[PDB]
Amino acid sequence: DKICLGHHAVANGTIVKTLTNEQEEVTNATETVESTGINRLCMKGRKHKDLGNCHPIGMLIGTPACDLHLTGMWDTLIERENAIAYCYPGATVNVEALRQKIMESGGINKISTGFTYGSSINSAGTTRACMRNGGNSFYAELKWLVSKSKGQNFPQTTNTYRNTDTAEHLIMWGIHHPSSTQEKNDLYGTQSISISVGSSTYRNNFVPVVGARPQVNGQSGRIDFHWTLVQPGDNITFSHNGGLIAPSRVSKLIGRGLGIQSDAPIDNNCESKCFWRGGSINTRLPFQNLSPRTVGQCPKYVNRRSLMLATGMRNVPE
Amino acid sequence: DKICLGHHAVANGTIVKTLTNEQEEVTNATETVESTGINRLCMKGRKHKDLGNCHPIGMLIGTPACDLHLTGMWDTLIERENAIAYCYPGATVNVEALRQKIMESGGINKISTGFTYGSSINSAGTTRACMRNGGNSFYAELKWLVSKSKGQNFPQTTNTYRNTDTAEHLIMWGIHHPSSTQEKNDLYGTQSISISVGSSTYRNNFVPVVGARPQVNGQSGRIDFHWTLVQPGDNITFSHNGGLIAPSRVSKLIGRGLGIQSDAPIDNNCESKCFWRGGSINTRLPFQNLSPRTVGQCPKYVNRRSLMLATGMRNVPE
Amino acid sequence: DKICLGHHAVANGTIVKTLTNEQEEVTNATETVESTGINRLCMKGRKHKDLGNCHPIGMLIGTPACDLHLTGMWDTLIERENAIAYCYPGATVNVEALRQKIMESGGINKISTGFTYGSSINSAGTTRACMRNGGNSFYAELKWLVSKSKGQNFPQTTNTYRNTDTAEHLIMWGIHHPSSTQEKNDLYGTQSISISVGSSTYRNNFVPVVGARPQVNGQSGRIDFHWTLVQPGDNITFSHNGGLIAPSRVSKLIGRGLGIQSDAPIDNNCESKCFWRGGSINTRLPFQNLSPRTVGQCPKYVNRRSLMLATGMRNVPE
Amino acid sequence: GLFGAIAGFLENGWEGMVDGWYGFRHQNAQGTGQAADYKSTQAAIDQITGKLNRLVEKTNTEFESIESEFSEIEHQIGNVINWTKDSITDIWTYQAELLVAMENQHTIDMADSEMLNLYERVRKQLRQNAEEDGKGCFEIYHACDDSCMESIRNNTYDHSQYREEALLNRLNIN
Amino acid sequence: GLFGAIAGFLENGWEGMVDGWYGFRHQNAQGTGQAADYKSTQAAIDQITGKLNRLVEKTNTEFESIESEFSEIEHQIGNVINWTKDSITDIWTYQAELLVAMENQHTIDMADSEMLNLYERVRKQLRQNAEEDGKGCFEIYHACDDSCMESIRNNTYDHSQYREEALLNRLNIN
Amino acid sequence: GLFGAIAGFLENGWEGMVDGWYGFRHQNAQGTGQAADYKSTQAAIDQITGKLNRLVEKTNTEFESIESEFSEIEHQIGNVINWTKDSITDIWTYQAELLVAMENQHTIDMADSEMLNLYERVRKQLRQNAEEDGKGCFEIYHACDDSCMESIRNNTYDHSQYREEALLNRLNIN
Ligand SMILES: *[C@@H]1O[C@H](CO)[C@@H](O[C@@H]2O[C@H](CO)[C@@H](O)[C@H](O)[C@H]2NC(C)=O)[C@H](O)[C@H]1NC(C)=O
Ligand SMILES: *[C@@H]1O[C@H](CO)[C@@H](O)[C@H](O)[C@H]1NC(C)=O
Ligand SMILES: *[C@@H]1O[C@H](CO)[C@@H](O)[C@H](O)[C@H]1NC(C)=O
Ligand SMILES: *[C@@H]1O[C@H](CO)[C@@H](O)[C@H](O)[C@H]1NC(C)=O
Ligand SMILES: *[C@@H]1O[C@H](CO)[C@@H](O)[C@H](O)[C@H]1NC(C)=O
Ligand SMILES: *[C@@H]1O[C@H](CO)[C@@H](O)[C@H](O)[C@H]1NC(C)=O
Ligand SMILES: *[C@@H]1O[C@H](CO)[C@@H](O)[C@H](O)[C@H]1NC(C)=O
Ligand SMILES: *[C@@H]1O[C@H](CO)[C@@H](O)[C@H](O)[C@H]1NC(C)=O
Repeated sequence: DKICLGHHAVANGTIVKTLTNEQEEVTNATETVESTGINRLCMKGRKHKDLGNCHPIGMLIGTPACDLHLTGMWDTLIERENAIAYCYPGATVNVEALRQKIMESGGINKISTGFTYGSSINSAGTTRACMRNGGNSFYAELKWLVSKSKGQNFPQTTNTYRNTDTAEHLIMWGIHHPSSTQEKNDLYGTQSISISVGSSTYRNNFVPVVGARPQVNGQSGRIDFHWTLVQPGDNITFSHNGGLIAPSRVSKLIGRGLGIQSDAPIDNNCESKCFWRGGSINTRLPFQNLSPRTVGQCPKYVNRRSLMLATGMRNVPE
Repeated sequence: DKICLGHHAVANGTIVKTLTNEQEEVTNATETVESTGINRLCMKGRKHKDLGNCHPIGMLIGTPACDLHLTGMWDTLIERENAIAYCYPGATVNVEALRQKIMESGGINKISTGFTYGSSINSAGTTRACMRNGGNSFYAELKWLVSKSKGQNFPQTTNTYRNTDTAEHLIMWGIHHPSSTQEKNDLYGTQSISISVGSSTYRNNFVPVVGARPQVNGQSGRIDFHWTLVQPGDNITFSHNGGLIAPSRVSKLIGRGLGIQSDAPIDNNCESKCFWRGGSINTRLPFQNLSPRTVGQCPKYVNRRSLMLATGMRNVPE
Repeated sequence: DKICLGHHAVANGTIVKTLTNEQEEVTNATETVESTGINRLCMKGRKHKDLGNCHPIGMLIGTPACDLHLTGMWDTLIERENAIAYCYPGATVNVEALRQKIMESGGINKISTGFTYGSSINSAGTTRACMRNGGNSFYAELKWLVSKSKGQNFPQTTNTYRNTDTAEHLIMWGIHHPSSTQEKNDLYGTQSISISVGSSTYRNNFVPVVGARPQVNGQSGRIDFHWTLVQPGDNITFSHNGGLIAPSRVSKLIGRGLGIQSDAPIDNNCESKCFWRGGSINTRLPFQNLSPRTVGQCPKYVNRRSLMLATGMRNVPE
Repeated sequence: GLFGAIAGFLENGWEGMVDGWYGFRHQNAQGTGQAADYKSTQAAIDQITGKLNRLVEKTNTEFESIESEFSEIEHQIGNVINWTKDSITDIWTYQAELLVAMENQHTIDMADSEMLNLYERVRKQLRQNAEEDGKGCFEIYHACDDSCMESIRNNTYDHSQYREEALLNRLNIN
Repeated sequence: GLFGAIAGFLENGWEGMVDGWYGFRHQNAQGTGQAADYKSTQAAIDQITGKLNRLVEKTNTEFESIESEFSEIEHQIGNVINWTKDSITDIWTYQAELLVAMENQHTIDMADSEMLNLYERVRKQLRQNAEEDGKGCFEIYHACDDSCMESIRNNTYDHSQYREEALLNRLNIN
Repeated sequence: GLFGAIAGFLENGWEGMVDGWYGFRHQNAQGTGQAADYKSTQAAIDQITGKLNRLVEKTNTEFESIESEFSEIEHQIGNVINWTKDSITDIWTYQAELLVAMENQHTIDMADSEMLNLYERVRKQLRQNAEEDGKGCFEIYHACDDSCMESIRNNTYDHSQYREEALLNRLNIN
C-alpha cells in the first residue's frame, strides 16, 4: 500500500526564457509585449479638433484652409499629413518651435490689434494665391500693405499693439520678398525699405530683398513669417515703410491639450490614452512593439516581437 | 518531554511589496525614497559666491549690481531670482549657452584690451539707466563710444585685442540701436554705419538699426550684446564707425564649479552635495521625490511617495 | 562504515559581490566589463574610405587635399584630426549638421550645374592659398566670379540649377568677404552688392561685407559657405551682382555608412563593429569602460573597472 | 530544480490531473485513485496572480511628440533625438528581457517549492507508519482503505491509531 | 513560503521572544523554558545589513543644470529636455519599484530559510531519540532536564548517551 | 546558504576533488575512496553555461556619433548631450551592478541546492539502513565493501538486500 505525490503536466507545453535557460518548457505562459494596435483615433471622452487639411500654423495667420479653425477649445489637436499652412508661398522662422507650442495648447482666442493706416496706404492687398469665395483674398489675420498709388513711396508708418490682458499673446507678422525690382517699386516705391519691431523684450529688423525664384502656387514672391510672445502690460511697436505684412489679429494659446500627428480615422466610440501615426494603443501590457514614436500615456517600446511570462510550473510531460 | 522551534513576531508589523504580494506584513522595514529636504543652501566646506541680485552675465559686462563680482575664484556659484544683467535695456545673443559657461566655472579673471580712442571720440558715454555712486555711469567692462562733437560723423576706427595668454578668452561687445534718426545722427553722424568683427576663426557684421520701441528703465534705445572666444595666439579686430559698445576688459573663465540656481538662504554649518531650487538634499537613500531638477551628486528622482525595504521576516502574530 | 557527501574547493579563491555580501568568495568568476581595446581601426569586411587630411566638407567644395575623394562609394568613412576643409580662409554656416550628414552616407556623386557666364565676367578666379600643382588654383566644385574689367561693376546675373534627378541634391555656394573697400571695388565694382538665392522651399540673401581681419594663409579676406538640399524636380536660382562663389558641381549623398573619428592606424586584417577615438572594440562582453563615446554596435559604457560574474559555488577551503 | 521535486525526484508530471496543480495517487487493495490538493494549488496560483497584477500596474506619465511626422527636423537635433530614443529603447528591451527571465526562474522554482512543501507535510503526517520510496511515494506499513487514504489527503490521519501495527510491520516481527 | 517553515508548518511567531529572531521553547518535568538562537539570528541580520549597505553605497556622478529656473528655455530644446528627463525618471521609478519588490521577496525567503536550517540542525542532533510533530516540535523519547535542553540549543547534546532509553520508549518495549 | 549545505552543515569543501563539483568520500574495512558525482556536477555546470550564454548575447542597435571629436560642439547642445549620456551611463552601471549581484546570489544558491539534492537522493536510497551524522555523512549499519559503496554512488543500491542486518545493528536487539 502506497500513496504518491505528484504535479500536473500538459501535452502542448509553452517555451519561455529563464536566467539559465533560453528554451525552458512550462505548462502555460502569457505575452508581455503588445503587438496589436487599433488603426483608428479613439476620441471617446475627449473634446477633439480634427484640422483636416489645415496646418496648425495656418490657424494663426488665417489661411483659407483653416477658416473653420481660427479659434476654439479642445483637449486634443489632430494634425493631418500634407496640411496647408501657406496659400501665398513662404516660410515661418522657428516654425517647429511654434508648431509644438500650438500642438500642446488646448484652444486659441483671437484679439484685434486695432491697427489703422494713413490715406497713402492700401491695407487690402490681395492675391489669387489665397482664393476665398471665388475672389482674391489674403491671410485672414494679416493685412498686405501696399502704396495706394502704384510706384509711389510707402509712407513711414508706426503701429503699436498693447497687451492689456493678464496673459501673454502670440503675434505674427510677415515680410514680403518681391521677385523683381519692378514689382518692389510698384508696391512700395523706389525708397530704401526697412521694418523695425520692438517690444520691451524683443527687437529685430527686416529688409525685403528682391530675388528671382521659381513659382510656387503661381507666385515667385515670398512672405517670410515671424513671431514673438508679448507679455501682459507690454507694448510692441512696428516701424515700417513697405514690406510689412501686418497683423490685424493676435493669438492667445489657452490651457493644455494633446497634439497627435496621424492619418488614422477618428472613432468616437472607443477610449484610449496612447496614440501614434498609425492610430491608438490599448493594453494592460507594459511593453509594445508597434512604434517608438508615441504620444500620451503609452506602454514602453521594445525591440522584441515577444516576451513570454511563465504562468505555470516546469512541464515534464508523459 | 519536547523541544519546539520558532521565530519571533511583533504587534506593530509594517506592509511591504514583493514580487507576488502587494500587501506583505513583515516585522521591520525602512524607507528607500527621501521625502525631506533642507530649505537652506548647505555651503560648509565649499568656497562659494552668492551673486545676490547680480546676474552671471552682469559679471562680464560689469553692471553696477555686479560691482563686487567682476573677478573671483569659487567652487560653487549661486544665482538668485530676478538678478540684474542689464541696467541699460538690451539682450545677449546666445545668452543661455553663455550663462551656462559661467555657471560651470571656478572663477573669472579680467584682462584689459588696451583699447585707445582719438579725440574725436568720446569714450565716456554714460546713462541714467546705469546709476553708480549717485551719478550716471555705464557697464564697467565696456565703453559707449560717441562723436565728441555732437552731430558729426564718427571716425572710421580699428581696434584689435591680442590674446597673448596660453588659454582662451571670452570677449563681449555691444551694438547700440538708437530709438530715432535724430538720436543716431547726433551720436554717430549721418553716414551709413557698419561694425565688423573678425578674428582667425570668427567674422560677423553689425548695423545699428533705428526703431521706435517702448521705454525700459527710461530708455527706448537698446544695446544688443554679442560674444566669442578668442583662442590663444589669436588676434580679434573691431572695425567700426559708430554704434559699437567696445570692451575695455576681457574675461577668462577659470577652472570648474557647481552652478546653483536657488532662492534658499545660505547655511555655512551644514554640508551637502545635492542642491535644488528649494535648497539642499542630505541623504544616504538612493532615491528622492523632492524635485526632478537637481544639481550636484544626487539621489535619483522617482514618482513615488514611499518604497519600503523589508528588514525583517514575515510577521505572523499572536 | 560511513559515506560522506561533499563539494570541491580551491586554495586561491575569487572575490565577487552579491545582494548581501560585498566580499563573497567563490571558486571561479569571469569579467563582464571589457577593459581592453584594439589600438587599430579594424576594417576587415568593410569597404572603407580613409580621408587622410581631407575634411568631409572639403569633399563637397573641392579642397585640393580632397582631390582623391571628390566622389566615391563606401560603407564606412574615416575622418582624421586636423583635416583640411578650407584652403582659402572661411567658415560654413551649420557646419556640424552638414558634417554629420556626410558622415552617415555611403557615397558621393557629383553632378554639373552647367553654369555659364558672360565675357564681362572672369570665372577663373585663382589664389595662392589653393595651390594645385605648383600653380594658383581654387575649389574644384566652385568658381570665383570676378569682373574681367578691373574696377568695373559686376553685371547683374542669374544662374539656375535644375534638379532633374529622382533624389535630393546637396548644393554649396560661397560668399566672398573682401578685406578692403579697395579690393572690393577692384573685383566687383562700386555698386551695392547683393546675392539672393531662391528655390521652391529655400530663400535667403547675402551681402559681402568689407572688414579688417588678421591673415589666415596670408589672406585677410574670407569666404563663407552656405548649403541646402534641392528636391527632385525643383529648381534653385542664383540672383547676384558680385561676390558669389558659384557651384560648377553639385553633390549627391548615396545610401548609408558608418562615420568614424579616429587617429588610429588601419588594420585590414581584423574585424570590428564598434569603434572609438582610440581604435576598435571586439568583445562578447556586455559592458566596457574604455570610452563613453563610441560609434557602431557597442557594449554599454559603464563606470566600473571590474564586475565579476561568479561561475562557481562558494569557496570554503581547508 | 532548486527544491529537487518537480523535474527532480519526481519522474514526470501527471497529464490526467486537470483538477489542480498538485495531487495524490494511491494504491491499496480496493484499487487505485487520484485526487488534487486545493491548498497547495491555490498557494501557487495566488502567487502567480500576484505577479500578473504587478505586470499590469501602469504609470501616469504623459509624453508629447518631439519628432514631427509630417515635416523635416533639423539634422543635428534630429540625430541627438535619434541617439537618445535608441539609448532609451535599449534600456527598456534589456529591462523587459531581464524582467521576464528573472520572473520565470522564480515562478518555476516556487512551484517546485509548493510541491516539496506538500510532500513534507505528508511525510510528517505518517511519521513512523510509512517509509519514503525515493520517487515521491510513501509505502504504508498497514492496511489503508480509501477512508484512510482520504484522511491523509484531508490532514486528519491519526498516526497513533496504526503505529503499533506499522512498527511490527517495519521491523519484520510478528 | 519558499521553505515551508515561517508562515508554513510553524503556526505562528512568538511575540515573547524579544531575545532574537529564532529560538527554542521546551517542556520537561521542571516545566517550560524559552531561549533564542544566536548563530541563526546573526546569519539573518548580517544578511539584512548587507542589503542595506549595498542600498546606501552612493554613486559619484555630478550633474550640471540644463534647465534655467529663472529664465526662458527655447521651446524645441526645452521639449527635448522634458521628454528626456521624463523618460529617465520613468526608468528609475520602475527600477526602484523592481529593486524593492525583488529584495523583499529574497529577504522573506532567506529568513524562512534560516528558520528551516535551525530546525534541520536540531533534527539531526537528536537523530533516533526524537520524532517530529509536524508543527516544529520534537517529541523527545527520554528524560531531558534543563541541562539536557541546554545541550541541544548549544549543540553539544550526545545522542548516543540517551539512545538506549529512547529506542525503548519509541518501540514501546521494556 | 539558502539550502543549509554548502557553508552550512558541511564544514568545508574538498580541495582534493578536481574530478567534479560534488562527490563522495567513504570509509569501510577495506579503506577509503573518493569519487565525483557526474549528474549533480553537470546540472550545476549547465546552468552556469546558460547564464554565460544570456550574458553574451548581443542586442544592438548601431549608433552614430553625436559628439565631434575634432571640432567644437555648441555649448548648450553639448551640455544637454553630456547630461543625457551621464544619465544613461548611470542607469547602465546600476543595471550591470545589480545584474551581477543578483546573478551571483542565484549562482551560489543553486550550487548549494544541487549539493542538497545529491545528499537527499542518497538519504532516500539507503532508507532504513543508514543514519545521518549531522555533517553530511551517512553512517551505514551493515558491512559495505567497495562494490557496495560503488552501488550507492551509481544509484544501484538495493536497500532490501541489507535491511535485516542493518535493522539488527541499529536497534542492537532482535
Ligand atoms: C528596523 O530596521 C532599521 C533599519 O532597517 C533599524 O534602524 C537602524 O538601526 C541601526 C542600529 O542597529 C542604526 O545604525 C541605523 O542607522 C538605523 N537605520 C535607520 C534607517 O533608522 C532599526 O533598529 C530596526 N528596528 C528594530 C526594532 O529592529
Ligand atoms: C504701453 O502704451 C501705453 C500708452 O502709450 C502706456 O501708457 C504704457 O505705459 C505702455 N506700456 C509699456 C510697458 O511701455
Ligand atoms: C514598532 O514597530 C516598528 C516597525 O514598524 C519599530 O520600528 C518600532 O521600534 C516598534 N516599537 C515598539 C515599541 O515595539
Ligand atoms: C597677432 O598679432 C601679433 C602682433 O601684431 C602677431 O605677432 C601674431 O602673429 C598675430 N597672430 C595672429 C593669429 O594673427
Ligand atoms: C525648372 O525649370 C524648368 C525649365 O524652365 C521648368 O520646366 C520646370 O518647371 C522648373 N521647375 C520648377 C519646380 O519650377
Ligand atoms: C532618425 O531616425 C529615423 C529612423 O531611422 C531616420 O529616418 C532619420 O533620418 C534619422 N534622422 C537623422 C537626422 O539621422
Ligand atoms: C517642460 O516641463 C516643465 C515642467 O512641466 C514646463 O513648465 C515647461 O513649460 C515644459 N517646456 C515645454 C517646452 O513644454
Ligand atoms: C561635455 O563633457 C566633456 C567631458 O567631460 C567636456 O570636456 C565638455 O566640456 C562638456 N561640454 C560642455 C558643453 O560642458
